[PDB]
Amino acid sequence: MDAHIANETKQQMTRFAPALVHVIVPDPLLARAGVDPLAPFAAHAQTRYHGSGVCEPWVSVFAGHVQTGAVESVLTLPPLQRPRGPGGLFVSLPLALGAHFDGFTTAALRVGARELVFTYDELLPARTRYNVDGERLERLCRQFANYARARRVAPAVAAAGGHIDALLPPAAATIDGEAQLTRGGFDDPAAPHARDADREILSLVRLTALDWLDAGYAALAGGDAPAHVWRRRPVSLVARRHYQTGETFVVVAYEHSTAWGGRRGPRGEPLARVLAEECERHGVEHPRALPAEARRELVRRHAELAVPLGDEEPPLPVFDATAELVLLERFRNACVRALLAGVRESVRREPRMRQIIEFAIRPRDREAVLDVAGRAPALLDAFARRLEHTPAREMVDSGLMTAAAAHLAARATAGYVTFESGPLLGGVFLFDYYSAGGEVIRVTRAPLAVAVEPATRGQFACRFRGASHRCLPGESYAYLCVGVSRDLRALVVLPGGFGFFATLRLEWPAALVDPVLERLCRRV
Amino acid sequence: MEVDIALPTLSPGDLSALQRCEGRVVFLETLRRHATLREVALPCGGDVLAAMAAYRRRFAAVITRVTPHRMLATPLGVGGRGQSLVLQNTGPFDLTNGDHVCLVPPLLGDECLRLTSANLELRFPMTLPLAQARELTARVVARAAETLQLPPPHRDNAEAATRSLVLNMIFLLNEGAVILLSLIPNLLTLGAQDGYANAVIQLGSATRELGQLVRQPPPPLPQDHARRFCVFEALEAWIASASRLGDTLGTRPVARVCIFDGPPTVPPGEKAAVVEV
Amino acid sequence: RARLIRQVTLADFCEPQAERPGLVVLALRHPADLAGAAYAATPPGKNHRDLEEAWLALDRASVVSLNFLVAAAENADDALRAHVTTNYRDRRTAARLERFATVLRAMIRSHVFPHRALHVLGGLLGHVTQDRLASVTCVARGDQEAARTNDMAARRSQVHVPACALMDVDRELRLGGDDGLRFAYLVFVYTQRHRREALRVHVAVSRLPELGDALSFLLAGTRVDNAIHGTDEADAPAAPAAAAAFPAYLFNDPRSARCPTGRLNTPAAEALPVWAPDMRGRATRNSCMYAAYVRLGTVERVVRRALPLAHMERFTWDVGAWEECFF
Repeated sequence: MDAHIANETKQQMTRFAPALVHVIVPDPLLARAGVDPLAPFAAHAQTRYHGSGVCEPWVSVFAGHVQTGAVESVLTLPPLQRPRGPGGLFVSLPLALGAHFDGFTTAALRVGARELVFTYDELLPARTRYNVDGERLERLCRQFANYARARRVAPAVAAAGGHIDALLPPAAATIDGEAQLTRGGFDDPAAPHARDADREILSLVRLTALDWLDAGYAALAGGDAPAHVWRRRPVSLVARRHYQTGETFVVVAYEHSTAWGGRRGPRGEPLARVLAEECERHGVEHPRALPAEARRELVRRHAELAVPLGDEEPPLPVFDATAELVLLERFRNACVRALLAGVRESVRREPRMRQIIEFAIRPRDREAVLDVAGRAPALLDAFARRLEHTPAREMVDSGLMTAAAAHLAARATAGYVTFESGPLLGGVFLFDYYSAGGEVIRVTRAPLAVAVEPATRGQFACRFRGASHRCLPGESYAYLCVGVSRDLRALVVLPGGFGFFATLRLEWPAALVDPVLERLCRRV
Repeated sequence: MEVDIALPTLSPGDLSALQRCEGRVVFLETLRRHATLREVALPCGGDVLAAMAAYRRRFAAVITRVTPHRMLATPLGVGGRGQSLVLQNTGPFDLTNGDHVCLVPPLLGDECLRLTSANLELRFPMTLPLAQARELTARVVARAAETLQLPPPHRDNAEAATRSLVLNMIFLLNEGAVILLSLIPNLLTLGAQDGYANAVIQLGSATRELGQLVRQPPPPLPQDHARRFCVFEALEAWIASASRLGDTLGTRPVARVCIFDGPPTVPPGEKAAVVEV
Repeated sequence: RARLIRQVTLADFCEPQAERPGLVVLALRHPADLAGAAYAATPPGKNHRDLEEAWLALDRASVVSLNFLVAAAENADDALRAHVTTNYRDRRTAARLERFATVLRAMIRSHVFPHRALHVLGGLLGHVTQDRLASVTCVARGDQEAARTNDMAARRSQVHVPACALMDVDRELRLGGDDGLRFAYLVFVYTQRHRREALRVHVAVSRLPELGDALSFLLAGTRVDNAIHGTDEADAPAAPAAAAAFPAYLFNDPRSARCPTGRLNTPAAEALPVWAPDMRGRATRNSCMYAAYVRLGTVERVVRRALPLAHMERFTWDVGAWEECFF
C-alpha cells in the first residue's frame, strides 16, 4: 500500500499526468502475462491515444510486490491478524481525462520485459462499493477490543478497549478479504435519499465511535505510520476483468485519496454516452459508419473524437480493443517477410555455399558434413515455417525485431534510446539460434552479440562481446545460426561453418514509424 | 609565552597615566614574542559593527607589567585554559562570581586614550557580563537591519551584519519548519489554559498576532515520510544553529571570574582574578 | 609534559610499522550506528540502503591514519598513492582503498557526513604489533616533542603532513600579515551531485580564529554548484499557490476579522484568511552543506622537504569540536 501513497504524492507534487488510478494486479494475471514475480522489478507506463498513434513519453512509477495475501493487506492491521490469499504487485497508472474520458484509449504498463495494456473502458468503473466497509470496520474494532481485553499489555490501550466494549457488542470477529469481492453490491448515490424521503412519509401517516480505535492502536505499534491511517478510512475494491489475457484484477480506491474514485477525485462522463445516443438517433449500427454531416456536430462538441471520425483511413484501426496487437502482428509480419525474402533471393540462384567461418573439421567427420549437406533443404524449409508460425509476444525480445527497430531508428528523423541495451554500434550481428534436429525450436533466450571481421581469403572471423554462450556460430551441430546487423545485412551459418551472406530490404510505410518507435524505444 | 611591546620616548606626564592601564586588553594582529606599540593602534569612535567584527579576526592579550622601556603582555587565549590572571573591570555594569565575560567595543567614542607624545590613541574595549553583551549585540544588529547613549550607524558594513543575520535565518527554514508552524493555533490555545504558557510567549511576539489573522490547512505529506521523520531534523538543525548564533554577531565568552572569600561583585575600575575558558 | 592515549586495534588502515612516527591518526566510529542512522537520514528520492551495501562490501578496526585517508579522496598526488600501495606491507590493500573510497562517497550521498564519523586523535609515536593486531599510541594534549619514542635514533619526533593536501590560507588570501603563531585546521570539502560526487581533504593553517567567511569565499564554486544541484531527485510540486504568500498587510489593520482564543475548533470563524506555507523540495541546510572543519592546535613554522612532505614546527596538540559550514 506504500506504493499507492508514494505514487499519489509523486503525481500531485509534479503533475506528470492529469489524474491517477490504483490497481492490484494479482498473481495469476502476472503469471499468464509471461512475467514472473519474485524477480527485480522496474515499473514504467505510458498512455497511448487511439486512432492517432501519439504516445506520451514513459513515466516511472513506484511498484511494490507483496508475496502472501494481497487484498487483506489493504484491510487488516499488522498486530491483530495476518493476511491470507494470493498476492501481486501494487501499481498506479496515469490517465488522460477531465471532461469526457475517451474510451478505447489504453494505458500501457511496462514491467521488466513484457508490456500489459489496460483499456480505459475496462479500468474505470462507474459505481464504487463503499457501503460494505462499514461492516468491515465494525468487525475490525470489535477485533481490537477482544485483543486488548485478553492480551493484557498496557493500561492506555485497556481503557480504549473498555470504551469500545461499552460502545458495541463484544461478540466475536474475523476479517475476510475474499468475501469482499463476492457478497457486496454496488453503491449508488441515491439510496440515502430514498430512506430519507421515506422517513417523512412514515412519520406522517400516523469522543466518537471509532476514533477510540485510532487513539488506542496508536499505542500497540507505538507508531502513527501514516500508511496505516488509510486502512481505517473506508476503502472500496471493485473486482474487474482483463481484455488482453482474460483474467482478474482489482481497482481499489481509498476515501481520502485523490485518485480515481473515493472523494475529492475527478469524474468524467464515459464518452460512450453521446456516442450511443447519436448512434441510435441517426439510426445506424456503428459509430464509424455515421453520416459525415452528423459527425460534424460530434467533432464540433469534443475535440477528442475528431481523428477517429474525420480522416478517410486512420493510421490505426479504431473501435477495437486489439489495436496494439494488430500493430505488433503487422510489424512482425513485415520483418519476417524481409528476412525470408532476403535468404530467398540469396539462395534462388542454384548455389554452392562456401564455409565463411574458419573451423578445422576432424577427418572422421566427413560423414557429418555430408549429412548437413543432405538435410540443408528440409532444414531451411522447416526454419521458414517455424519463423512464420510463431506468435508476436515471443518474438519482440529476439534479435530480429531488435535490429529492425535499430534500422527504423535512423529514418525516423527523431532520437530514440533503447531500454536495457547500449546501442548496437553497427558491425555487430545479433544472433538467434534454432535447433537442427527433428523439431525446430529457438534455444536462445537472449540474443548473442557476435562481431564479424574480414579475415583470410574472404572468411570473416567471429568474436562476441556482451554475451557469453559457447558454440558461437556453426561451431557445434544442432545449431542453425541467423543474425541481422543494424544495417540489416543477414547471414546464415549451418553447422560446420557453411553458409552465405544475404542483403535485406525492409518494406514498410513511413506514416507509422514514430508510433512503433515510441512503443519499442524511449524517445529522449 | 609573554609578548614584548616596546615604546618610544613619551612624556613623563603620560607614562603616569598609561601605567594606570594594567587590566585592559589589547588586540594584536600576530603573536611574535617581540612587538611594537605602533602596530596595535585604533582610531577614535565610529562604526561599532566594524570593530566588533575586527574583534574576531584579531586575538586578545592582557597586559600585566608596564615599564617606561617596554610592556609585558599575556596572549589571552590560544592554547591555555587555566592561566588564572587579573584584568580590571572597565565596564558599566557590575559582574558577580561565576560570570562569563565578553569584550565589547566602547560606546559613543567618549572614552579613549589620546596619546600626544606620539600622536596615536588606543581604544581599550569594555568588559560586560554575557547576559548584557547579548542584549547589546541584539539591539545593535536590529538597528542595523532596520536601515535597509545612542551612536549613529555607518551603512557601509551594515550590509554584512544584515547579511549574516538573514543567512543564519534563511537556513532555519526547512521541510519540518512548516509542520512546526502548523501548530501555532494549537500553541495559542494552550496560551490561555495555562499561565506559564502565556508567560513563555512575549507580548508583541508577532506570532500571537499572526495566530488569529490567517488559517492554515494540515501540512501536505512530503516525500518518503513513511521512512524519514522531519521534525527531528528541523529541531536538531535549530539547536546546532542557535548554539552558535550569539558568536557570529557578537563576541564569544573569553573567560570567567572566580573568587574565594570577599564581596561577590566587583564594581567598575577594579581588579578581578579570572580563570580562562 | 603531555598525556597520551593507547588504543589496541587492527592493522587495517593505520599501519604503524609502515610509516615512521609523527602523523595524525583518526578514530573511526562503530559502523553499525551509521548504517542505522542512514535509514532515517538519507533524503527523499535517493536510496536508503546503499550505505548498508557499501559497508558490507568491506568485509575491531578502529583507527585510520590521515596518510591513508588522503589517498582515498579526489585530491591527491599520485606519488602518495604509489607510496601507500607499494610501501604498505599489507595484502589486498589497493582493493581496500577502493572500497573505502566507495564508502565515503556513499556517506555523503546518504547525508550522513564523514565528519560525523571520524573523531581526530593526536600524532602516533609508538606501537607493538602482533600478526595483524597493533596498539598505537598518540599524544592528546601538550606539544608533540614532550613524548619519548622507542626508536633510539630520534627519541623525539615532529608532525608530518602530506604536502599535497596542506593548503595555506593567509599567503593565499593575501592578508599582508606577518607569520607568527598560526592555528591549524583540518577541513573537509563535500560536493553533492547524485552518483557523481566526491570528497576533498585539506589541512589549513592561518591566524584566523574563525574560519567562516574565509572558507565561504575560498570554496565559492563548491557552494555555488552545490546549492543548485543538491535538491535534485526531490519531487517539487507545481507552481506555488498564491495562498502561500504570507499576508503582512493584516498585522496593524485596525478593522479586520479577528478571533479570540478558546473558540478555535470549527465555529463561525470561517472568515479568517487561509495561508498554506508549503515547503516541499526546496534547499534545506543539509542540502547546502559543503565543508566542515575542526581546530587542531597551534604552529610556528612549515617547511617542505623530503615523496613530498611538510614538517611542522612546535605543534601543540589542542583538539576542538567539529563545525558546520553551510551558509
